[PDB]
Amino acid sequence: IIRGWIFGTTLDSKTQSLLIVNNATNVVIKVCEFQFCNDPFLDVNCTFEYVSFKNLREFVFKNIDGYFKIYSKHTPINLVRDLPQGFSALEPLVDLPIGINITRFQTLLALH
Amino acid sequence: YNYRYRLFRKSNLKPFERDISTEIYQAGSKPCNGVEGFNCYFPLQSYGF
Ligand SMILES: *[C@@H]1O[C@H](CO)[C@@H](O[C@@H]2O[C@H](CO)[C@@H](O)[C@H](O)[C@H]2NC(C)=O)[C@H](O)[C@H]1NC(C)=O
Ligand SMILES: *[C@@H]1O[C@H](CO)[C@@H](O)[C@H](O)[C@H]1NC(C)=O
Ligand SMILES: *[C@@H]1O[C@H](CO)[C@@H](O)[C@H](O)[C@H]1NC(C)=O
Repeated sequence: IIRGWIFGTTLDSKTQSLLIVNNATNVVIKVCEFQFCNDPFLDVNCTFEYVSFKNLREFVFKNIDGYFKIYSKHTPINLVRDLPQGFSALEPLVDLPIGINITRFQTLLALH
Repeated sequence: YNYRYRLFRKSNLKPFERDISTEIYQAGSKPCNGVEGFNCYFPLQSYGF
């Protein structure tokens, strides 16, 4: 159900906003001056673009010196109720030279 | 007269940050709210080559 993220400052076409849209491991990434809808969902100056419970996915996102860094992990799990105890280490996926300020974010869901 | 820079910014640049924004800024106290004038000199100045 969970299929992307919005990152940026004003999130309202007055400036660039990092948009990630994903279907597990194929991805579109863009940073353009997007005008979103008021309730963001995926229906079941454009200066950068890039393209690539049973389960748990983990990520770390950090934005340093004009580069955006992503780390991840995938694993199956047994604790339906909550975030599981035990030890695991994420590994880097990508490092993007996007040159953008970020102070807000939001998750994107696939809806009917 | 085309080649361009922002004469002001309300926050200094982070290393390798970029900023396209066409805000007029407070060049003074008054919130000009889309007016250009005193308190609001629009920043995207250009060289005269
Ligand atoms: C990154 O974007 C934020 C806005 O989301 C900027 O923060 C504002 O900065 C001004 C001063 O220039 C303050 O008066 C506001 O109160 C700040 N707002 C927030 C939400 O913190 C921030 O300055 C930008 N960073 C850079 C380096 O330009
Ligand atoms: C992922 O979604 C995009 C449309 O948003 C599509 O172009 C792409 O082919 C899809 N890939 C997969 C693996 O479904
Ligand atoms: C890019 O900026 C110009 C003004 O410099 C503006 O006219 C144009 O519509 C912007 N492009 C997008 C995709 O918003």
